[PDB]
Amino acid sequence: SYPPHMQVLLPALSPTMTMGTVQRWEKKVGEKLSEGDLLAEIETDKATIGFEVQEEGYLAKILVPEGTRDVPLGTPLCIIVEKEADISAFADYTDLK
Amino acid sequence: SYPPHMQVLLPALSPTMTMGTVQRWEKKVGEKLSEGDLLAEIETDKATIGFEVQEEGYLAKILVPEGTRDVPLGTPLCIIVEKEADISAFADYTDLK
Amino acid sequence: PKQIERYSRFSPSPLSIKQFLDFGRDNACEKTSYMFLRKELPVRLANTMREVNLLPDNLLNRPSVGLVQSWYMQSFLELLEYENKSPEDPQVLDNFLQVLIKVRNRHNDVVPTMAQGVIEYKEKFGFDPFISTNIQYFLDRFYTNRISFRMLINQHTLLFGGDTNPVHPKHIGSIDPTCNVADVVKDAYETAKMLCEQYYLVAPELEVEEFNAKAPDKPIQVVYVPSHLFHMLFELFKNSMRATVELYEDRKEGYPAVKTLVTLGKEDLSIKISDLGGGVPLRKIDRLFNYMYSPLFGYGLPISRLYARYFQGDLKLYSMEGVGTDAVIYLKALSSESFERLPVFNKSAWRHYKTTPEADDWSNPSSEPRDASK
Amino acid sequence: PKQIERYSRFSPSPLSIKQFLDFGRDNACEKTSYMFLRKELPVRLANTMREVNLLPDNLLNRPSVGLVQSWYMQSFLELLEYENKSPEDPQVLDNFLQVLIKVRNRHNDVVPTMAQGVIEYKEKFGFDPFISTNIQYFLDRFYTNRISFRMLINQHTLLFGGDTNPVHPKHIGSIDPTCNVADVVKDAYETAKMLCEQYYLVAPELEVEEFNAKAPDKPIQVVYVPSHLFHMLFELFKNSMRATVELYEDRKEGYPAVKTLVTLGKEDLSIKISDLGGGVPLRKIDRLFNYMYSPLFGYGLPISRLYARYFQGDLKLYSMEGVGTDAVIYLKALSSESFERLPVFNKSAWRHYKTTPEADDWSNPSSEPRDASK
Ligand SMILES: Nc1ncnc2c1ncn2[C@@H]1O[C@H](COP(=O)(O)OP(=O)(O)O)[C@@H](O)[C@H]1O
Ligand SMILES: Nc1ncnc2c1ncn2[C@@H]1O[C@H](COP(=O)(O)OP(=O)(O)O)[C@@H](O)[C@H]1O
Ligand SMILES: [K+]
Ligand SMILES: [K+]
Ligand SMILES: [K+]
Ligand SMILES: [K+]
Ligand SMILES: [Mg+2]
Ligand SMILES: [Mg+2]
Repeated sequence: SYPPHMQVLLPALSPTMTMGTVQRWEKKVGEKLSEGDLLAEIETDKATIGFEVQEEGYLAKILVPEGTRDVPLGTPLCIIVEKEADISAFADYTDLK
Repeated sequence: SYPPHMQVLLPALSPTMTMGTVQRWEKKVGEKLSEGDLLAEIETDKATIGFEVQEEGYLAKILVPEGTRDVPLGTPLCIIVEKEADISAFADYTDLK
Repeated sequence: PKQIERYSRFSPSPLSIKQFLDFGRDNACEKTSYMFLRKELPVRLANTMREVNLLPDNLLNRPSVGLVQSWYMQSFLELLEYENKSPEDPQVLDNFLQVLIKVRNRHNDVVPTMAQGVIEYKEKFGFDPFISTNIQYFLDRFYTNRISFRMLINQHTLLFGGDTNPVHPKHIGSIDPTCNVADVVKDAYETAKMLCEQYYLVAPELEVEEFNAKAPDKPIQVVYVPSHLFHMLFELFKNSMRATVELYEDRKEGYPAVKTLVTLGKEDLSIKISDLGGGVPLRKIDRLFNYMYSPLFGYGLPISRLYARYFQGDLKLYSMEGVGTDAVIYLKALSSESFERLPVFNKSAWRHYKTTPEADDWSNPSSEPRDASK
Repeated sequence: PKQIERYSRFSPSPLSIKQFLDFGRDNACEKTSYMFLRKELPVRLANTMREVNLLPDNLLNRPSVGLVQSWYMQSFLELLEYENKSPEDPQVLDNFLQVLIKVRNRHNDVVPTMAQGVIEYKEKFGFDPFISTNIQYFLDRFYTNRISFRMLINQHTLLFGGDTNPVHPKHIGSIDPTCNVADVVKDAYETAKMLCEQYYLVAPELEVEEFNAKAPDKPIQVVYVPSHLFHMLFELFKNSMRATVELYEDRKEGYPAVKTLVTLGKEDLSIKISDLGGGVPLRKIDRLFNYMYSPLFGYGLPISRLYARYFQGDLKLYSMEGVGTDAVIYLKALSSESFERLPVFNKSAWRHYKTTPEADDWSNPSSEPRDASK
């Protein structure tokens, strides 16, 4: 079906946070992701937060475009793949061991 | 005999340089070396130069102690190894493919 | 420390003076404050604790540092009791308040204790450039968090401590909505003057000028925490007085005044303290803000500048070596623009602790340069 | 560009004013200067070229940038002819000199051409924070190297160009061993005054005070390049005059003077230009040194500060919003401490071009913060 991939879900980035605005993407589809790179600015009621990449790979697809307000906790924000060879498969929206 | 290793020779770090003083080591025996890390300050007549690691590995042994003046071009300055498992062999002073 | 990892990953919630003021004046709902603080305080502690863990081992090992860590741990754990305790119980509300008093007390010596630790470490392991800037980075962040911590606790205790006879009854917690800047300048001056007279048997006079561009004749007033502004002024006045009196102690000229200009524009409240204390060479200006380079502890200038930066202001020093020095405190004129500036633990912060020396970007001369004469 | 890689790996050799002076006064051996320059100039070019290659592609693509690169390449290659040509030939010596004239000429438009390039790039691709600071980093380094390049060439041409009628006969190349600071201040003032009067039909007066702590009555003199100091002063005077005259153009008060204090200590020569031109909010102070944020091109302030930093000095600005601004040039008092500060291409430099945005270290508020009132 699809090559091994991973969804990045919007976490509670502060203890009271129930939703966030995706203010800005800081990575492009195609770009390599290292652990701790800046991925997006997420804006709440309480803060503008630098959201960091937690697992390495490549940005396969962006699910939530820049400027989407009030995105709930848990919504898939983007799709990450292990190797760059796999990216083209995702312009279409468990060996991940 | 010895595990695969590499000698770091003192280059001409400026076009007129014939010798240099090893002012300060910036890496310890045991430490991992990445390409472009600061290895030593080398002082000439003309400048104090940050000498960078050109190949990655581990600092196996220091050949020229801190404070040695007028070390010629070409003198081995230190021994670098691929894996840290190999370091202990060098407290004693071509599969490097 | 799974709870610490988790809290350290949370982002702090920076508040504005406006919000503190709007909350205390117009709302002042204890429930609301509890729901905020029971969470925000452990977030802020955990962010710091994570950073203290990244310190060099030689410094982490100092009993003073270990003691600070365990104070913070104790506080963190005591506050975490409140995560599942309903506000709809006046009983919980009251105990939480007592907890705040207790952690404020426990934290009273944090600053000197930490200082002690880095002093122990410097004297025992020597002064090192790349590590120095690391400690600087750490202390700025650590002391700012401590300041913000005390800010939050004070607002809640002052607002709900149910005090019958408040020292400053027209204030909102510790915020003075009409802080007369010149009055705080005079008070800070007088208390420095006193300490300076005690030891040197003389002290320069203060002169104060104002220019309110906003409205040219009115006394300059700002919405602010007077104790913060006081601390900054006192520290600069003390430096100015020491330098002035030391310079003229063997002169016949008579002591020049210490001058203060307070100005108010559309964005900035600025306070410039000028002295003729002989100045400081440029090369040494930046070291004055180092904790570990360092009559009347080298912490006054870095801590003062942390107070200024804490509500989006700044503190800057400029000298003319041979004559004197200007020290300028910049504050935001508008409370709506005076947000807390809080250290966030993330990968950016971690990288600062994990960076090894790099080659200089820019050239450096030989310590024995070639003699061009022959 | 194997030759470029190699030269870019060489380290530049920073010279001091003392050395330039000792060489020109006491030595002045053309051979020596040739042996130095034939090598040092390609080293400095190659260090820069390597950095221009690391620019974002959208900027690298601009015809202006490509034109600069090929000027630099042309110069590099022309100088490399001299690596194997003996000094013991008065013939080589003379051609090398002509080569210097030629490359100086070829480089005359480098500054405007590069500026053009980044202007083209900004207007065509928009203004971006992480890229902005990158360009800033680049331009500081690139323009400083260009300055140092012109320094070296001028010394050699002025010393050996064999000029019969030198404009400044008591100078050593372009170095004045007894540069009277106030005279350069007055000259810079007068030429700004002229341009300001032309357009505004009025200009503030200059007032100049000196304090020579080194020796209290003597005119302040320094060993320096007068054209550099002139450039700095002229730029600040022009800013001060514009601000002063714009502020009072609708007032009845009468124009305040522009004041200059020149001071000399053990280490610092300091020059403070103060105006009452109404000042600038703190938030905007740092942008004044940006090239691409930016009557009478936003380059005057960044370039001026590059001239100051170039011999280990600095240029700093401090304002009180609502009243005015102090601009201070710091130079080294001692020529032995006035070393060139040159950009070195190495991994540290490369990292600056290869860095992607990181999360902020410190907190940022919401653009719509919660209303604490309700
Ligand atoms: N206005 C001033 N004039 C001259 N020197 C100053 C001035 N302010 C600060 N300094 C210098 O900077 C140093 C650091 O000051 P600070 O951090 O307050 O610590 P301390 O006052 O305990 O030394 C002082 O020791 C002094 O040498
Ligand atoms: N002394 C001063 N007083 C008020 N504003 C100033 C002063 N100096 C500089 N500025 C501000 O900083 C800006 C940048 O100056 P500069 O780099 O010289 O470029 P330009 O003069 O061409 O704008 C000016 O446009 C002005 O807004
Ligand atoms: K965090
Ligand atoms: K200090
Ligand atoms: K180099
Ligand atoms: K500018
Ligand atoms: Mg003090
Ligand atoms: Mg200008």
